Amino acid sequence: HPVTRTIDRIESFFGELGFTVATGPEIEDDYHNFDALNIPGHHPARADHDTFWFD
Amino acid sequence: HPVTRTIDRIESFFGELGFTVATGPEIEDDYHNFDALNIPGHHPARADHDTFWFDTTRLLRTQTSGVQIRTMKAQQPPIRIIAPGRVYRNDYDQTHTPMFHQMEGLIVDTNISFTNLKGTLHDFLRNFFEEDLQIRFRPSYFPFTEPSAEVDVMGKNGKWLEVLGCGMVHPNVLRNVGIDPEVYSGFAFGMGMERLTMLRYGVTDLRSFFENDLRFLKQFK
Amino acid sequence: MKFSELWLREWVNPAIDSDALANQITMAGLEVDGVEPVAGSFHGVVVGEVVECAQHPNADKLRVTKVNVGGDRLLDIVCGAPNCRQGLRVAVATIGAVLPGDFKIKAAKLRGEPSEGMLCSFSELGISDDHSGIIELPADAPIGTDIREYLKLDDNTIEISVTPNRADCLGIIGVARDVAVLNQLPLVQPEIVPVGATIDDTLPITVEAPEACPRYLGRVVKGINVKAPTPLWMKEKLRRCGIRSIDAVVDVTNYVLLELGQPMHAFDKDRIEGGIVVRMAKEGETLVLLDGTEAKLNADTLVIADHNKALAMGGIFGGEHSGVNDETQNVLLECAFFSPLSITGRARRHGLHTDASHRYERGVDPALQHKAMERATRLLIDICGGEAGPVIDITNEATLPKRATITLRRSKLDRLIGHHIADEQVTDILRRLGCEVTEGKDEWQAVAPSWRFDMEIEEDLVEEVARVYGYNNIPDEPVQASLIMGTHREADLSLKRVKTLLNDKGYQEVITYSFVDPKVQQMIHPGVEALLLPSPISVEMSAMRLSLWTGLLATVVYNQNRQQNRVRIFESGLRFVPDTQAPLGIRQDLMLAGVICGNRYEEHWNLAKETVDFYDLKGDLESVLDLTGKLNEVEFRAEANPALHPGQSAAIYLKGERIGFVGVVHPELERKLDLNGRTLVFELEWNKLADRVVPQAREISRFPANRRDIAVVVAENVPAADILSECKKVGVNQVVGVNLFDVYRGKGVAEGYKSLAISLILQDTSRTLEEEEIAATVAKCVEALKERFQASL
Amino acid sequence: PVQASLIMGTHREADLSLKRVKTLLNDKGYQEVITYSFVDPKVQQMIHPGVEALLLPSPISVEMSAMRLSLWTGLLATVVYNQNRQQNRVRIFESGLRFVPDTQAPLGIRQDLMLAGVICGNRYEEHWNLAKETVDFYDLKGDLESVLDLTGKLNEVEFRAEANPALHPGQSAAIYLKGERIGFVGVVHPELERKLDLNGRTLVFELEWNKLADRVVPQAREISRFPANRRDIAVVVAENVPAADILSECKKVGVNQVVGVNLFDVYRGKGVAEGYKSLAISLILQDTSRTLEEEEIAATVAKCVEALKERFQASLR
Ligand SMILES: C[C@@H](CC1CCCCC1)NCc1ccccc1O
Ligand SMILES: [Mg+2]
Repeated sequence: HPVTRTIDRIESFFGELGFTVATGPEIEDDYHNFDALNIPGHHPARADHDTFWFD
Repeated sequence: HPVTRTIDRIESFFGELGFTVATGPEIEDDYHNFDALNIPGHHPARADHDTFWFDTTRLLRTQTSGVQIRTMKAQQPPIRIIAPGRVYRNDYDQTHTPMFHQMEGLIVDTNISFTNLKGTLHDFLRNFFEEDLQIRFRPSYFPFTEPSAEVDVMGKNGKWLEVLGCGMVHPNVLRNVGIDPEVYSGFAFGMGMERLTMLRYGVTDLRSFFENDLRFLKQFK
Repeated sequence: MKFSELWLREWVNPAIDSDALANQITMAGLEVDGVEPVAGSFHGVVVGEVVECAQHPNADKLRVTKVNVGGDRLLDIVCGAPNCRQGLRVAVATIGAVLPGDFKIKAAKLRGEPSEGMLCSFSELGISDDHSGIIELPADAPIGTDIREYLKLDDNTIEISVTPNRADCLGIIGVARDVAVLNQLPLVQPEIVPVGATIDDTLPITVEAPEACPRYLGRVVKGINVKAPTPLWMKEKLRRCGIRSIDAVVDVTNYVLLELGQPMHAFDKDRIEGGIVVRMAKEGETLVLLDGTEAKLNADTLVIADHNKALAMGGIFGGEHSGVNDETQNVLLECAFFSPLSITGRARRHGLHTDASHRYERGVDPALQHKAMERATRLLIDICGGEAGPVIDITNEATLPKRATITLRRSKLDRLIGHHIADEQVTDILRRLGCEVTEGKDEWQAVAPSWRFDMEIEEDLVEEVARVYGYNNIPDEPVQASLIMGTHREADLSLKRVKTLLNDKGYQEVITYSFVDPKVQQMIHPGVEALLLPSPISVEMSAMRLSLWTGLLATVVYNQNRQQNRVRIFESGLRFVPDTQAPLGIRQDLMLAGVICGNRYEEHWNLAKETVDFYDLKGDLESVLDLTGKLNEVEFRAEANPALHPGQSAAIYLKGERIGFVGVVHPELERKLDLNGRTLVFELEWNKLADRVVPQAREISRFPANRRDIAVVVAENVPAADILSECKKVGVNQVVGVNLFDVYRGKGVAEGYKSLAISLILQDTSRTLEEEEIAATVAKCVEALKERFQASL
Repeated sequence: PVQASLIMGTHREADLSLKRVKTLLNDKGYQEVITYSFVDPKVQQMIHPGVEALLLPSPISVEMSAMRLSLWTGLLATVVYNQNRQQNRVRIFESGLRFVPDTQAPLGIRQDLMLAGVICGNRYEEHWNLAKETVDFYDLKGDLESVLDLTGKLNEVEFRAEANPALHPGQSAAIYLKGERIGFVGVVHPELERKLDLNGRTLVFELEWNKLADRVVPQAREISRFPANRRDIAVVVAENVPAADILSECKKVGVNQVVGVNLFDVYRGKGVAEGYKSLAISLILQDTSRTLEEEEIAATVAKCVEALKERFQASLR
């Protein structure tokens, strides 16, 4: 896929500098997507991102 | 080929550290193979070197040093290259073939020390054999490095096994490629791919690598 | 370098066993290659004396013997050695002893006479290859004592590799001095007192080349017994260092070489005409060496000569005439320091390699000649008798090398090592090595000792400090450096990516030797001169390969000789083609080559056995070339090649440049190489396809496309790809796809003609097409095949 | 530029790169595809009926309101998309997460990385020397065996016939590695193929990636310098007896000498009773220390035939 070519190129650029690739789940909780990023519940980023919530 | 497996793993180990792969011709002149490495014409490790000569200047290289010398002459530090390739020596036994593969590394920067040589190669050996294995650094001699060292891995039979050679680049080598040894320093290393491949996968006869029996090669898919 | 561990322990005896001492020597930089026992394994052999010796009454060449071993009574021993006689001190393997090979000594009769043990040779004890007679011990040998204790047979010979920097470690003293430094022990040295002269005999010695010989020491010994036997203690130390005993005069000079590292030589003084002339040779001088052969010397070679003829090669080899012989009674001892640069290379020029040349070309201590001369003088007269004259000292202080004065900076030491070693430890290490050290502000000024030839610059002292402090006592630290990205090119095609595709098409990578057999390469590439090795490992590996086909075709024959008919392999590597316009007159191009043979697949329940053909390998090659994105610009033209089937071979062209070949191996070449069957090879110049096209997004039509099939009959010798290329080129932007799906020739088409069924796909990016413009375009395409080719049907 | 340390990090040779598997799939004629993680629950219900998927309250649309339970809804929508543009032959794969509601999983949803794909149409494009034949089950399995062979554990892979509502029950298999279920493969059920408006027979697969993200590190084995011997056997079994299990039993029974077991023919017709089949199997025998003679060769071949008798009630012909 064209975007896969882009990801692979960027990974090789930073891999030479010692950057390790890390991955994780796509359904996340409140803490890891916002709270731990200095984005409290009363912060507009929880709506400026226009997030898909399940609950 | 199992030797290719080994070369690829080592290139990925040092590629994450910013080491660039560089290749060059296998037939060289006595300058890039000896003189540039602080090996004069009267030096013992030259006539008594099991070298294949075509005439008084052209030879089959005994190391991949030609590309490393040319790279240093063409740019100032920082230098961070590894140089794989085939090399040639006259011996031929159960543990020696007239042709084999060598992986040589070179880094040149402002404050490169012997402590960096130990840590880098200790990291490499731990990754290559995938265990917290016993290694040791041992005094040795090469005309192109000072201090010089060989590193051994504790063999499975209780004896130390020489795995590679290394050292801090000799100031003469830096000088004749236009690098100031009072400002820059660096370490280099060299290792045989057949030896490391035998220890890694349990190959007991070095000649199997070049007989190319499809039953030997198919084990390494 | 071999040496005796016990002999080394006479100079330095650290409280540690043999395995650890040998490890310590290896960790000094003198890697031990082996440790071997001095004698075989046995017990029950003791010192005895031959009290009575008489003729064996029933065997002509045997003797019956009474032997005293310090027991209750004398032993009856039968001996057949020729040297057995009364009064001899011998090694006695008593009853119950076990000799090497589990050879138990039992009381028995030999030709009717009782024998309660046996008298031993060195060979029977596993000491040496000497089986000419029984061992003869010194007259004061202690009766009853274990010969293992008396002869010190619990000892090892240690073999070390000495790199050319450690010129000081080619003798007992030099190896022991380094071991003592590593153990922080002093060195115990023998008392070598000078031999006072009792006569005034000398001879004129003049040096014409004081640069090559800054110091020559001559000394005369009058009235020696060259037939005097070498004492057993000297024979053993020589043997345990790998040197066998020859005669007493050569044995003493070899002993001082082993002990002090100083080579020495003995001339027959009566065969010296006039005096000694230490000079360069004349261009073309002739000398008969000690091995009987003649040497034609050059003017750059130093010689020891007299007033008429040359006598020896200085510090390399002795001549046949002037050496010691059976009639010699007066000798001239030589003990010189030769300049390493004046000796190096001369021994190899004449195929020579001696203990003296090896040490002189690396560097012998220029403050060692006097002590070594006095050592040889006393040892010679104590063995062979005679009287010594005064020492003839010809020393040139101008050319005598000077000890180096080196400045070691704290900044350089900490920077190169990366670990701070205390000031007192640095100066202590340098002094124990023999340096005169004066401390300064963050600096050491060191004068290197006379024996070290590897102490010229600052880095040499860094290594000495580091190796004695301990490499493994230095910690690990990661490199600090800038995180700067390299320069990347998305247009680069990786060779590893190509190897992966070949793997995914059923190809196994092989690696073959770069020098091949010219007998078989001349079969594959006849007439093409290859670069030959003058000194190859064998004639079958003497020609640098002009292609990869010689190695690949030898590999399939190898595997086919081992019950494997189907082999599909590739290889990447350089070819070596003589080229006057290339660097070093030889062009080295990186090639990618391979070969397939046998059936397309292994035996399979749903696939039928079919032999591989040209379009199988071509399909794999098109998969490789498609990685560049330039497959549209590739041409397979039929072209002659002596190794290939003329009707099934093609040159590969990319943008009008020949980049490789492919085809079936010619059937006669298949015969000569003993190939099992049809074999197909290829080879590509790698750098010509290491570049690929970076994609650029083009607009896609949202309007449907139309397909029209045509059947064109053309001449049999017309390449179908040119017809397909004409439909794609002559057609405008309407036709977007041209594909061939059938090739017919037979009942329906004339002989020498073929029908090509081609599908033409038409489409426009802005509108939809109708039958009017569509049929007018396939009519335009088929009319283009009228003049350039033939009509349709 | 940043001034920092140069440390290698920890590598594992036993890892299997997902990018390496993608490269193999490309080299087998597959195009990579990336589809939306939320799909139309109507379509996904046709593929996984009765399975409740995690739904998005307030989605971008109703057709993108259900987290995908597999990658087949997006894949099958992609081939239909291309087939509406005059492209019958579609060979695509995708890697991505599946979302299966699970109370024992974090956040009540289990998120697994999957590798799925689908093929349809002719085996090849129109070619002057390649036969026009529609792709079948053993084409897709051949590509899957190519993928699984990169692990070095292909000798431990099993294709068991297993029912899946989306697949033809007679041409569908659950894939197992060392006894562990790793995926599913088969032709789409004709009723599901009639729905979605698929052009003809289509083959789908899906593999749980982390189950096969490991590969065997090679250990060199000695090669015999002595010649090998081939002995073929004809084995008649009931039709429902999987041929791979006869092969697996032969390899397991002859370990010391039998260095090769391969099926080269399977016959069911005139000469074999109806409901039965004959399997032609080649047994290659070799020893590292000697050449084998007819007595030992026959003994080992008989040992394998008796094991097939005990386990499968097979008969030799
Ligand atoms: C021959 C050198 C050539 C390089 C050395 C210094 C800089 C120029 C290139 N190979 C790397 C190497 C290093 C240490 C010990 C053995 C060894 O093989
Ligand atoms: Mg040194």
